[PDB]
Amino acid sequence: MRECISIHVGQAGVQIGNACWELYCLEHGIQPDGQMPDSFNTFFSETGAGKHVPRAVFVDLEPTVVDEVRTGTYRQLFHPEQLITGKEDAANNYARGHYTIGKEIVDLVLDRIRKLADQCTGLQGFLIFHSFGGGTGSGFTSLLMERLSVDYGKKSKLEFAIYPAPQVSTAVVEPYNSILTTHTTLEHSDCAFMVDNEAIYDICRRNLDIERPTYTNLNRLIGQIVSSITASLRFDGALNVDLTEFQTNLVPYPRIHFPLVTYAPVISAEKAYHEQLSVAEITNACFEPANQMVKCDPRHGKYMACCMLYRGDVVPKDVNAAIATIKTKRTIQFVDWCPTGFKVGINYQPPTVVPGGDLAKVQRAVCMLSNTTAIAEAWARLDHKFDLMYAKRAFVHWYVGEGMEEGEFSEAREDLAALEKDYEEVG
Amino acid sequence: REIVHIQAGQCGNQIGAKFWEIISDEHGIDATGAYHGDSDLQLERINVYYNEAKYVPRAVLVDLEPGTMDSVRSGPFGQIFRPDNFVFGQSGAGNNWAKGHYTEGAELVDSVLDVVRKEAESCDCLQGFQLTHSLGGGTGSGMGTLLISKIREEYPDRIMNTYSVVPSPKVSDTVVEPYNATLSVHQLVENTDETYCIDNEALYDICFRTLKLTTPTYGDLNHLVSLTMSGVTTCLRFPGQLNADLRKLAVNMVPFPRLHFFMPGFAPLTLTVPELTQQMFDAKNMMAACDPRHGRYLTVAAIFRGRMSMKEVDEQMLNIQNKNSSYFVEWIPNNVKTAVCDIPPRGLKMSATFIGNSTAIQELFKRISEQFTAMFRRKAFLHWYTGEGMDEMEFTEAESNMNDLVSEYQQYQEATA
Ligand SMILES: Nc1nc2c(ncn2[C@@H]2O[C@H](COP(=O)(O)OP(=O)(O)OP(=O)(O)O)[C@@H](O)[C@H]2O)c(=O)[nH]1
Ligand SMILES: Nc1nc2c(ncn2[C@@H]2O[C@H](COP(=O)(O)OP(=O)(O)OP(=O)(O)O)[C@@H](O)[C@H]2O)c(=O)[nH]1
Ligand SMILES: [Mg+2]
Repeated sequence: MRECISIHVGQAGVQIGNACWELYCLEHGIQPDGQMPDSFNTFFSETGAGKHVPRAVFVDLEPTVVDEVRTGTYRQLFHPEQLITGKEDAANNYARGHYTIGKEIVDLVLDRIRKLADQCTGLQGFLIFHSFGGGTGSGFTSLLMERLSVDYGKKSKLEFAIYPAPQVSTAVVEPYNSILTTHTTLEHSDCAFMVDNEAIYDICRRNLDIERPTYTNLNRLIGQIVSSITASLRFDGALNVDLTEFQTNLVPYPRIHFPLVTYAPVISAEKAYHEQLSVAEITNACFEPANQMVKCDPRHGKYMACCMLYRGDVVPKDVNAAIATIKTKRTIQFVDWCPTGFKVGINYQPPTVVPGGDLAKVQRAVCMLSNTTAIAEAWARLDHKFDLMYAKRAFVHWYVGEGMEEGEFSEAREDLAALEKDYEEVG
Repeated sequence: REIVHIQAGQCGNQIGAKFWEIISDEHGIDATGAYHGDSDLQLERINVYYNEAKYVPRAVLVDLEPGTMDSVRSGPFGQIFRPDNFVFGQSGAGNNWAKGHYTEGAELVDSVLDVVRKEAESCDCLQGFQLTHSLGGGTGSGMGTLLISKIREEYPDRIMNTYSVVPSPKVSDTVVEPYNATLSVHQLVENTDETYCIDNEALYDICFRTLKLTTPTYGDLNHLVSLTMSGVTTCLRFPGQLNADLRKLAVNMVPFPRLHFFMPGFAPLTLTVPELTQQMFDAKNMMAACDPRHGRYLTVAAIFRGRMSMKEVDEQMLNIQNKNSSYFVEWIPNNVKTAVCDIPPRGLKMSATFIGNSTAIQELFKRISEQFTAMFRRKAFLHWYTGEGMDEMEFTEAESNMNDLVSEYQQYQEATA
């Protein structure tokens, strides 16, 4: 029919996946054991016993977080052969994850996806969750991308990558792995939803008033945005029906496949007495730079495409009024040769949050996917850090001692340098 | 995952025994090996340094001089160690590197390597080894280097952490040691991935200038060394995200291989957070004798222990990085890493630990360099080694490599973006 596979790599990917699948089950009413008391069948496969199991592959080169999954309250929801561990990790090194450690485990991983796919008939592709600062989350993600493209060349693929941020950063070599994984992955992906940890951290500090947001809050919010993105795939919507329609509507050119994602509104649970924010107010909040998942200035860049995804008790006429109000502005600058409209898909299922988190349920909400040239600067900062290290050949021996050639770094840098040019080319 | 502890020589055995006693007190394991603490956090990562069968340390104890058996067996933790793991020779080395490296180390090295093999094959996954030894003597230094070389050629893919103490005249005032120190630093540069360069001069200075003591014996010095060892391994022993294991620690802290010598620091010395943050960077709190403001740090790991607010420590670490931004190299973005753990060390409520790869360490080697220049150019005690299967060429090449290391540290100190 229409089926999707979820792939989770590394610690960040696995924890985001925990949050996302927990929220999916809470939204669809699936009990933690998997027994449901179907348009959503795209993300869950049912068995003879009525047991709905996710099509999720939890991958890690070290077993700590996967074991955390196996001892959690969702232990019986996932199948034991769908969760893959290892005895040695990459130690924050893209070279170890991609070249050394990844060889011993990629075959088993691909076999597991093969068994998952033989239960599928209408696969559109994979939704890969991973990060940029990790050795596993970059190296094995890249190798899996390459092997899947070799194996599923017709099929589509998406990322939900995590942009490194200093406050929660763990390694000093994060720009190295980010540049390496981007250079190798740019060819085998259709649409990447980068998320900046500094943006989420700031939202939790400001909107949610959390003094020290730990990883739990970050993954909960990221699950909210990811679920809001995939609702069209899971709730039988009128737009973005399959994974190909994403890249058709948001990625008009091969290289530039990096949309900017915005979620509104964000209200702390302790502010439960909040009055319901109107459609106009949240529509305005969409374009406020203080509520974006990647830190950049869309005001200072030129758009390429844009789409709205509403949720809740939302009436189309008020949506059209808000769109008309926003359109007659000088702050929105599309290019001079492309459809200067908003592909507005409207959903009516109410927004629902995790019972227990610091977010409060809001009767209506909205997400905004805008492919623009602003996010370009979000790349440049990374390159800056890269330019500060490879010039002195700092830390390069750790990579070269695990099966990587030194000049590759330069190539990778050059690639994103070229990427940057494309951003000014369209702008 | 597991770490196979190794200690050699009198100093190595003493500091290792102190390390084991302190971490056993922290982890709630009694002197008989059983657990009697009252936290879940203590057992989350207890397999790293212990074996369950009661908990048994994963240690091998080596000393050519055979008396130190009973001393080790007379400590508060003398019966927990595996009796086979004691690998002691018959005769002492007499503070000669060549004696412990060519004529008498070469006999007991086989048995100690076999014991190491037996300990390593019992682990599902191994991070690496930690050698607590001494660079001034002839048993710790020469034997330590020989075992490091043998293990590195036998386990090419294991991280070889070590702890080394550089001797000072203010502690012993013996004259032959700098030859052993130079010959050992040669192997440490060549065949090691990270090193916590402890200085006896620094410990004497802290004990005298600060603690207001006559600073006798090895009790207080080993107490301070034990505290620092507990602080530095706090991240590996307890659950956390910064430097979860030895390889992640080395990747985080060591750029430019052969430049992996670290300046430890601990506080308080035996109370609000801001004074902890100010003191832990201060020159009065370095176990390697130098001024950290005389050099530029390349990498820094700061570990806080106790109950404290995270926002305050983050603010103060940001403030320190901002104020002293002259001393932090600008070509390593975000080179200061920060970890906070809940369990304080035994007897202390609020504690701070610092590990810094800094260029200031260069002046330490220069110091040792001059001491070597004070004797090698005078042909002092040369035949003591030439009669033991040693050649002057090794002395010359060790001097050259140490001088090249000094030059490297100076070059990376002077470099700019
Ligand atoms: N959203 C989110 N990001 C995280 C989380 N944990 C870590 N990160 C980010 O991920 C980065 C590290 O990447 P990881 O994927 O965790 O690295 P890894 O999977 O352990 O790969 P190896 O280190 O080689 O084992 C860190 O710098 C964090 O910024 C999390 O729980 N949620
Ligand atoms: N701080 C401190 N230093 C020590 C201790 N034990 C030995 N040392 C130092 O070690 C030096 C003596 O040489 P060692 O390295 O101990 O040699 P050894 O371990 O006794 O073995 P041999 O070389 O055979 O004598 C002295 O200068 C001391 O400063 C100790 O317990 N604490
Ligand atoms: Mg990991």
